[PDB]
Amino acid sequence: STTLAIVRLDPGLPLPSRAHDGDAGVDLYSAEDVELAPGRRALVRTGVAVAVPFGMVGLVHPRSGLATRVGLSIVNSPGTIDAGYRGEIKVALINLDPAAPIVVHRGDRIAQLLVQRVELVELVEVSSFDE
Amino acid sequence: HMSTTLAIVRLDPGLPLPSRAHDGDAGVDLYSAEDVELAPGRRALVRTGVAVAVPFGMVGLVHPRSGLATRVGLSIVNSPGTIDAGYRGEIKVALINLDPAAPIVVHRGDRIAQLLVQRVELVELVEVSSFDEAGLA
Amino acid sequence: STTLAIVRLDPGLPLPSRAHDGDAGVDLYSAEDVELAPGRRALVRTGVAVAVPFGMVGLVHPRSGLATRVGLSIVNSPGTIDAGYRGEIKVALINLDPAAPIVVHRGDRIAQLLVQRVELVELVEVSSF
Ligand SMILES: O=c1ccn([C@H]2CC(O)[C@@H](COP(=O)(O)OP(=O)(O)OP(=O)(O)O)O2)c(=O)[nH]1
Ligand SMILES: O=c1ccn([C@H]2CC(O)[C@@H](COP(=O)(O)OP(=O)(O)OP(=O)(O)O)O2)c(=O)[nH]1
Ligand SMILES: O=c1ccn([C@H]2CC(O)[C@@H](COP(=O)(O)OP(=O)(O)OP(=O)(O)O)O2)c(=O)[nH]1
Ligand SMILES: [Cr+3]
Ligand SMILES: [Cr+3]
Ligand SMILES: [Cr+3]
Repeated sequence: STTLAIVRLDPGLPLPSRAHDGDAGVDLYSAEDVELAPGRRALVRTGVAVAVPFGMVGLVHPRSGLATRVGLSIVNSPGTIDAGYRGEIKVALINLDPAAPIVVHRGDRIAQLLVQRVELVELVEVSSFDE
Repeated sequence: HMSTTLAIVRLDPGLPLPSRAHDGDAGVDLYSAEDVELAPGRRALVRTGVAVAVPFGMVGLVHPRSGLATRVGLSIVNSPGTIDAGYRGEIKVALINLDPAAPIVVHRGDRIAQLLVQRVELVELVEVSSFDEAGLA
Repeated sequence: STTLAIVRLDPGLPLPSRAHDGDAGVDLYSAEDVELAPGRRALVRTGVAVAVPFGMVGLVHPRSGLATRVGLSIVNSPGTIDAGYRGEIKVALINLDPAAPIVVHRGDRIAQLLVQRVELVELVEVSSF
């Protein structure tokens, strides 16, 4: 029941929002219009930056509707947004369809952002495991 | 440690009930209610014959099965599939054959993916003019 | 503060480490050299095995740099490391670029590992919703 500081690098876009209570993420908009040819990819700017709390992590997930209907996916899915990252959030989209192209319009919801805690583990090297 | 329960409805009473192979196993395997064949590069939305009630504050995640991933190149377009807490519909998996030549034959009753459940920070967005001005440089 | 036991099966690679305080994961290296032609995949060794605490889960995430740059992805992303597992972590790399083959050399960072709690939920069958 955390707050996430967000800066709208592109004031021309709506502020990402949680569709329904409980909804895992908030949809991210595309700041640009782009066409992905079958098999081709693209790094798309979302017009936003966020400040994920220390001990937490941002996760860029693909939208299931578009995923099925047009084969639109994310190459590095899940996208990993570190707590210290202050740059702009970009989504590496890819058209996984075999023959049809994917049209992306400035203003479309091209991904969803989730926020979860993360175990900042201290790795301790051992000679072997206990059995 | 001691968690909660997850209410599950077998929409298709012909498939087994998903379960946790081992105690510490992150998730439970989901079965395919249908027979499907994925030609190379082709995809499909396959039904799992189940619906769930992910508790408020938690999310359901649909991950691929490493085995089939390596052996035949089976993947899931929207991995990780996000199952929202308020969703009460049937879980479906967007299976895709990432292999270059060999089709992939899916049989009703096969384990096609696994489902994990985690808590999820239901963050409240707070727009700020800039990180510097907000003291977040 | 949670600690993660880890064995460098291949003593010739650096121990995986967290780039910055706050960074979600730690980059896992490649223990071998591999070239993936377009559309081709390969299960790569990392030269390490870990011991995910009971109640937690490991997760293998692709690195965004290479994904955008050369189209390098992970077939089963996110890779699930169960608490029970004690074998070598292997990554299922795949070349999603149309024409350019991908070259990986021993010592490269091919993936990042995350650890998170997981709800070991108890399934209960019910009649309806
Ligand atoms: O592997 C999946 C992913 C999603 N769903 C369902 C359940 C759920 O929460 C809803 C929507 O998924 P999502 O929010 O990812 O995709 P969307 O394209 O953004 O659609 P929606 O507009 O309904 O939010 O779709 C599944 O059955 N299986
Ligand atoms: O979909 C994404 C993925 C990552 N990032 C940013 C935020 C963040 O945490 C940082 C690095 O992501 P990552 O660790 O995946 O890529 P990398 O290639 O491993 O590089 P690095 O950690 O070296 O900066 O890059 C995005 O804006 N969008
Ligand atoms: O990116 C990955 C994913 C899995 N593994 C290993 C570790 C681990 O837990 C085991 C396989 O568990 P998993 O649920 O992924 O595979 P499965 O296909 O569902 O099969 P099962 O539990 O029968 O093995 O494989 C990796 O090394 N890398
Ligand atoms: Cr939604
Ligand atoms: Cr398993
Ligand atoms: Cr990093």
